[PDB]
Amino acid sequence: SGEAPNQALLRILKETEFKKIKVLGSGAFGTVYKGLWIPEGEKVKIPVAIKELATSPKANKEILDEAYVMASVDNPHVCRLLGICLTSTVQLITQLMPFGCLLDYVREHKDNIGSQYLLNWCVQIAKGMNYLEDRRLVHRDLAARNVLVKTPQHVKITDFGLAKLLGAEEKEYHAEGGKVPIKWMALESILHRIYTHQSDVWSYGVTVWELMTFGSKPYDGIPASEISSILEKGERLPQPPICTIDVYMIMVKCWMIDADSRPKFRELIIEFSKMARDPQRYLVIQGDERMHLPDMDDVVDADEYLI
Ligand SMILES: CC(=O)N1CC[C@H](Nc2nc(Nc3ccc(N4CCN(C)CC4)cc3)c3ncn(C(C)C)c3n2)C1
Repeated sequence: SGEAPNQALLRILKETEFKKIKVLGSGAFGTVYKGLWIPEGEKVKIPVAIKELATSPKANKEILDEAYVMASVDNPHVCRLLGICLTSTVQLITQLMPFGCLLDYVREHKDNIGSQYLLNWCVQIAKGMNYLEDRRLVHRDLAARNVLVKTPQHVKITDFGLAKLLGAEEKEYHAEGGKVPIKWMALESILHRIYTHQSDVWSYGVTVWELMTFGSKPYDGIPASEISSILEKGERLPQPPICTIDVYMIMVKCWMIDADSRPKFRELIIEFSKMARDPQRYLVIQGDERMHLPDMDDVVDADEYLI
C-alpha cells in the first residue's frame, strides 16, 4: 500500500453522558468547558474538557480535522481525543488537564518553580514532539500556551488545529495564507511557508525560552511584520537570566538558519535528560534548593534513548 491505513477509532459519545460543570476558557474560536463523563452502566466518572465553537459549516469541517488528528495520537505526552459529541455544533471531548496551560502556570507560580521542574518539562515536551515526528506529524503551533499541565510533574502537548500529516516520501508542508503565529515560526516558514519537523524544533526553542523566562513574550513590543527582518540580520531571543550557556546554546541551535543543523527532538530528549540529572548545574535559580509545587556525566537511561 502507498501509505499505512489509519485504523484509529473515532468514538461518538451521547450528550447525556456528559455534564458541563463550568466554563474553563473562552474567547475567539469557541469556549472550553470542564465536565464529567460517565460512560453508560460503567461505574466510572472521568474528568473531561469539552471544546466547542454558533454553527457554521466552515467551523465543523475544521474541528473534525482536529479530531481526526487527535484521534490518531497515543502517547503519555500528547493529549488525545476521548470522543466527539454530534450536537448541532460538534464538541471535542478530551481528558481534563486540571492545572491549565503551562504558560499561565509558570507565570502564576514563577517564584516556586525549581530547575528540576523546568528541565523535566523540556524533556517531556521533547518526547511528545519526537512522538509526533514518529507519526510523521508536523504540529506547526508548538508554544508554551499549547502545552497543558496534568500535574506539575506531567505535561502534554495540545492544539492540533494546524497539524499536518506527511507522506512517506513527502518532507515539507507547503502552506497558504491564514494567521500563523510568527514569533514561534522558523525562518523558512515565514519566508516560504515551508514547515517540517525541524521547524517545529525552532518553535520548541522559543517554547523553552518562554519557560526559562517564566512566561515572557518573545520580542515583546515588536510588531510581527518586523520579525522576519530581525531574524534575517542574525538576531535571536536573549539568554534568560537563569540559563547557563549550556542551556542557552541549545536554544540557539534550535534557531540555526540551516534547518538540518538544528537538533532532532530525540537529541533534545537526551541532552535535557542529562541536565535533569544535575539540575542546579544548568539552571541558576535564587532559592532553588527549597522549592515545592503540588564519571557518569554521559549516562542516559534507555527509556530516554530513542532511535
Ligand atoms: C490559552 C487558552 O486560551 N487556554 C488554555 C486553557 C484553556 N484550554 C484548556 N484548558 C484545560 N483545562 C484547564 C484550564 C484552566 C484552568 N485553570 C482555571 C483557573 N485558573 C486560576 C488557573 C487555570 C484549569 C484547567 C484543558 N484540559 C484539557 N484541555 C484539552 C482541550 C486539551 C484543555 N484546554 C484555554
